[PDB]
Amino acid sequence: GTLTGERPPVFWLQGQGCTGCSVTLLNSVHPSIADVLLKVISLEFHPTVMAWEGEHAIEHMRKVAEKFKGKFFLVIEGSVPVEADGKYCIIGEANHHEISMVDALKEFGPNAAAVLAVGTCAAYGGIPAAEGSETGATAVSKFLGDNGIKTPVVNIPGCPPHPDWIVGTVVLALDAIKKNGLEGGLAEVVKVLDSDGRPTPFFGRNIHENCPYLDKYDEGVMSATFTDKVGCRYDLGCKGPMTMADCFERKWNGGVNWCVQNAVCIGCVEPDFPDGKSPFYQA
Amino acid sequence: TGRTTIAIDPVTRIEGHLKAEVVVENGKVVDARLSGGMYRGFETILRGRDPRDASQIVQRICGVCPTAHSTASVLALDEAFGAKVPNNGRITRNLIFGANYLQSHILHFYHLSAQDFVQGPDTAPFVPRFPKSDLRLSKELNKAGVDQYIEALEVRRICHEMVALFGGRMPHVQGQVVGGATEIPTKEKLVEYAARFKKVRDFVEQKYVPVVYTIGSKYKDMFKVGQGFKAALCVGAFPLDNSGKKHLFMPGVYAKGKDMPFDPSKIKEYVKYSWFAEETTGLNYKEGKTIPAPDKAGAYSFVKAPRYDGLSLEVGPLARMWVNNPELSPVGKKLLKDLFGISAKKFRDLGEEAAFSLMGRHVARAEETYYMLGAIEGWLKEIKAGEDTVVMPAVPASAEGTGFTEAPRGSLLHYVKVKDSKIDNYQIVSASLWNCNPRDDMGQRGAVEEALIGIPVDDIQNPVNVARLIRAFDPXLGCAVH
Ligand code: SF4
Ligand code: SF4
Ligand code: SF4
Ligand code: FCO
Ligand SMILES: [Fe+2]
Ligand code: NI
Ligand SMILES: [S]
Repeated sequence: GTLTGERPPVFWLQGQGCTGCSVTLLNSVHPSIADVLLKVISLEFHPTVMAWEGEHAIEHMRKVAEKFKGKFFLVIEGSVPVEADGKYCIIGEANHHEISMVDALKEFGPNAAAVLAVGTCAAYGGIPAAEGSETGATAVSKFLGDNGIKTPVVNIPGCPPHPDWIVGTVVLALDAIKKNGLEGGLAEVVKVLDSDGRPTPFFGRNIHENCPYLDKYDEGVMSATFTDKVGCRYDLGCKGPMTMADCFERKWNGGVNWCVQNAVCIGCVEPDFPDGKSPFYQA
Repeated sequence: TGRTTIAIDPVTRIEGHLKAEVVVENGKVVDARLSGGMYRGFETILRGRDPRDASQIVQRICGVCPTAHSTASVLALDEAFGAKVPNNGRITRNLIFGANYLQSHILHFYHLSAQDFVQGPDTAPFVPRFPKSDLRLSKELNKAGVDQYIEALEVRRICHEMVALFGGRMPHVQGQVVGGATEIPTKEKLVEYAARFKKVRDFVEQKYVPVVYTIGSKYKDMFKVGQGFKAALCVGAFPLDNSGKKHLFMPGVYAKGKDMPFDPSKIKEYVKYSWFAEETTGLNYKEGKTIPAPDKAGAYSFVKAPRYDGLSLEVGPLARMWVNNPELSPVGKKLLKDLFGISAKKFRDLGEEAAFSLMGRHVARAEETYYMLGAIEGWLKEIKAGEDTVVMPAVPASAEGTGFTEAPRGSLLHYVKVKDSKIDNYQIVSASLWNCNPRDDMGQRGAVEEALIGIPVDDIQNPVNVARLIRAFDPXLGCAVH
């Protein structure tokens, strides 16, 4: 990219998020986050990092949204809570009117080129939707469908995702759009999503079948303490068998470690995370 | 001039969802209300689970400070399980968590706060902004701020590599569990941690600490506002031996000009002005309850109102530095003399008024970052490559435990009660809960609400100092509400 190249507008809305999906993106090695922001996208609204604030920030987003109707990308971090008329997530106030996450997704969702549901919360509901919750935390695709909003959704799950999955999905989409235009390009993206809406380049391979400890699993050699790095981690709770992600290759944080080497996989990219992956520390 | 009432929602360049509403009269804030507008309910989500799951689930309170929640949770679980963490595991935990102090403070100053004082480049997300943003730096010093913001993006990423070396990944570590740390440090990985640490040290010493004092010297008026109650809490953090009695930050309370001991039984959480059922007001965390009431009249936040023996206290780097009164960094001593005419040797030599101020909180955070370098260096000398870091304790049928630590933003505790081998109750009292809470049942304001009183608003169309004050506290509303 270049400082003077074409960069599409992006709005990043946080619902019931922890900001970990934003932070993981800040960890991108290549391109660096500075290069993403200055050379790849135009991040017009993001509550954690943007200069302006309050109603002025909301109105800026609304002005860009009008100028780029049908053409902006909407990132969602966190789930969308529907209980109590949306009151469990208020994201702003303008014109003396509070704006819930429900309101915001009904406003901007219909007018986005595509919605990127970043993280397991946005993609699938995640921890806010897990047993014992009471906010009506809802995944992006379900919320949009329930409200008759047909805008395409791409899921980029993980808790958090790896930055390369986020940036890489953006790059996949922008390449398809460069070759085919917006509608043709998004059709090419949809062709490479799995049944859970995830791009098969990053999510098309199973952890366990590619794991360096697979021989130990097959031999029945299981570590009995976390610090035994020779044996398989299955008896300690590893969910690699049930998990579709490329962590075994890509690893984490500049390649310095990954969950299975360090401890166990908890299945964080899967639609049933956390409840279907729990308990974490026994098979 | 008369009254103007100003609402800011969202307050940006913080973590999470915050509305601030201030009443301005004659150019000064005279009242304030803070609203945490997003709730998830971790304390109810956790019930019924295998207690060991907590040290993963709780991290999702916050992707900025997950290591703090991991730490509080594993300490609570260690106590409840009777797990005796090996010495080398204690040190490994300190290396995992300490690296995120560096990350979080650097993120806060540069990526959240610095735009309060520095004009970024002419493209989103650095524009548009207030037309009169009160950006006072020379072209050269402004450019240094921008250049350092950009460099800090790489430095904070390197800090997360440090976390992940023994923590597995970050955000959301895998490497802390009940019983210790899941990965023994190897000699080779300790070399890799130290090499990254050297780069972070050089940035902190040469760029970050100097820039905070230098920018502060162009905003000397910002040491004269934001005092609030001038009352602080520290609960202790980073154990230095296996006794549980010695910590890098030792506990204490400071209020009404007096140092006092910290007794956790004096914590109560009030809810009159919070969206929780009225019959849950006033509970200590060992008996805490979380019953949302989003339609309750008069309430304005999902943050509970914690009070310490009735006192409204603040937490964070200023609180810890004030309570513990360490020596100032060499470069801080020098720049205080050169740029401010102040001769100081220890933190309290700044005086109460300047320490408990908008800019004083930024200075305290920079000084604390420097202080953490020495702690991490010590742990790198103390750790033993190859020595076991974990025990594997059986889950108890019935137990309770509390973990106390200091997150980057301030005091954090987790309490767990286990019954029938499952979580019966789990209560969290977090840092930004202490800072960003609403009024208590007697109408006494939270710490940031009170610190807003007196903030200057000489231009109601560009009321920049309201959120500047808020950002000095490094709010994290995901943490505050959970
Ligand atoms: S997916 Fe995980 S890391 Fe991302 S917002 Fe949700 S809890 Fe946070
Ligand atoms: S460590 Fe986990 S992913 Fe690897 S072989 Fe064992 S069960 Fe499978
Ligand atoms: S190894 Fe498992 S828990 Fe770790 S990031 Fe990959 S999918 Fe998530
Ligand atoms: N630091 C941090 Fe997070 C907050 N506030 C916690 O605890
Ligand atoms: Fe709580
Ligand atoms: Ni936090
Ligand atoms: S943290």
